[PDB]
Amino acid sequence: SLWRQTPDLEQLNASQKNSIGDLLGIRFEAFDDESLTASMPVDSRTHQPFGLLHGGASVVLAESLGSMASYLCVDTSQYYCVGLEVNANHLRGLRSGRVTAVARAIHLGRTTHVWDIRLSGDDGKPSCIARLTMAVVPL
Amino acid sequence: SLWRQTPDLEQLNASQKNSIGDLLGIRFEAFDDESLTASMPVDSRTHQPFGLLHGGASVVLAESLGSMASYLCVDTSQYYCVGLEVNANHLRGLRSGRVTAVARAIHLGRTTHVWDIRLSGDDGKPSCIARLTMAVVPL
Amino acid sequence: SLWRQTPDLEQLNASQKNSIGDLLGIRFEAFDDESLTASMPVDSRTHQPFGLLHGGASVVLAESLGSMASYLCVDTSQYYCVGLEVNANHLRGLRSGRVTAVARAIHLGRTTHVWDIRLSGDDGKPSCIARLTMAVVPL
Amino acid sequence: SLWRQTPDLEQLNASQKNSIGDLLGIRFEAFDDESLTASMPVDSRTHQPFGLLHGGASVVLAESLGSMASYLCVDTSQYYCVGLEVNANHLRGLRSGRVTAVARAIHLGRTTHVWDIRLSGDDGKPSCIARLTMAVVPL
Repeated sequence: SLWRQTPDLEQLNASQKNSIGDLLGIRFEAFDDESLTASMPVDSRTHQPFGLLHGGASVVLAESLGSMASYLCVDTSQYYCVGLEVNANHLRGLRSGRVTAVARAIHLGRTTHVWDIRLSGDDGKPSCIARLTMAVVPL
Repeated sequence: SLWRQTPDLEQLNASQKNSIGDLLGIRFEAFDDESLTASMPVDSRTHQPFGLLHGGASVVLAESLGSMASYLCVDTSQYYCVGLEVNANHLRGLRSGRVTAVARAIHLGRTTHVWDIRLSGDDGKPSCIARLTMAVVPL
Repeated sequence: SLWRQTPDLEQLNASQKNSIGDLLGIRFEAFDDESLTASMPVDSRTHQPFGLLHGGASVVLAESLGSMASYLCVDTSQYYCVGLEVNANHLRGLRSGRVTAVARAIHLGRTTHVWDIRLSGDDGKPSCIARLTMAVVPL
Repeated sequence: SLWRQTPDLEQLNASQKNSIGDLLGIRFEAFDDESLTASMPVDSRTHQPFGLLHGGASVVLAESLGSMASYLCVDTSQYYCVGLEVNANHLRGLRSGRVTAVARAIHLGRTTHVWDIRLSGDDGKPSCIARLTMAVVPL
């Protein structure tokens, strides 16, 4: 419904080769008509120095997810999307397991996209909430 | 002036072992009475899938830098600091070289710290601006 | 369910006397177990100079609504709540009618609250999305 | 220097007639080659119900100031500017006197502008910091 390109999880994951998403173990997990989901491990790759998930790593996940979502929503033969503004509240710390982000659209305009991204640890309790504004730019 | 613990760059860099900062090559570079500076490479470790610096990686740098700055400003025998809210505008893309962040204090309160963090590529032009709110929490 | 103090719309409205909410015609309209709703006129009181709803006025509505929601959730004999951080995306312009905001909780912690606030004009299309962080402060 | 149209404080003030800025007593006060300054009373017009400056009112001031700054920087025969994203940290409460905002440019791009807006009460201590993203839109 939301998507122009039907998401293919294998393809999404493969596109990350040689980029931070691959390095951090970000995995696109699921999608439906209204959302796209990706997860990331909470370990030494994503920890800050006191053994908690680094808040910036949560934002890497959010922006990876939202950027990919935007990519799937535009005519890629005429446009590309880059992040313009991002913000996040850090709600709960995580030490282990994985953190899962779900992206939903707030607004898909001609020049900007705004995504609502909700993160939670394996216990299912909200860990982070982010909002991401993407600029839509002519090729 | 700002600092409680005088920053020692060697020590800052070493504290990152086995955390994302180490993995991404974040390097604490300089400090003075009013600021703390760190840089990060722009390469396959920090790229998004189209060869640009991932916006989330800019935020990892900003939050690494600001969190460390907060750590240096509190009585660590009674308090620790965790990120509470972060936001950033993405101003210009970067493809190579390093991105350098400079953190300056907006407000150091008893329960929150607010940091102004300015990022730029090797050409010196502003690439990202972030603001980070840290919560100050009793041990 | 969310609430400690059961919302009473008359008191909420009456409490705005001699404050900006009264000046701008903010009206608390509705509530349920999970949300609180207020609306505001789009007119000369809330316009910017070009005849569109001022983006700051959208934020006054959001912050009025979320701050009141926080007040209804804390023990007011021991605590009061103040805005700590606010952010908003301006999605669509509005010229007339009313703008309606709905607040839902993202997280009610011991020291901070985070509210999701969605605004729309009379056509029902999203016009602004805000996120508000409140500090919970001992009297 | 920053400016395309040279700021004229009388016109800026006069232009607010029949809009929220006039209602709240926003006064454009000063400018130089790099900044624009406006102030606002802290009184019943701008209070929240507990007698503190409403955090949204701080944002009205910031967005009025930054939007006017954008208008003075674009070619107004081809473009107009609207708020796209705004965020603020509320640093200190204010009860009386005036709050003064100073706007400085972070980035004036072709399609977006980013403004740094610093607010303080009459004691000169930082009371709020805002960042505003404006969209540049063809007429």
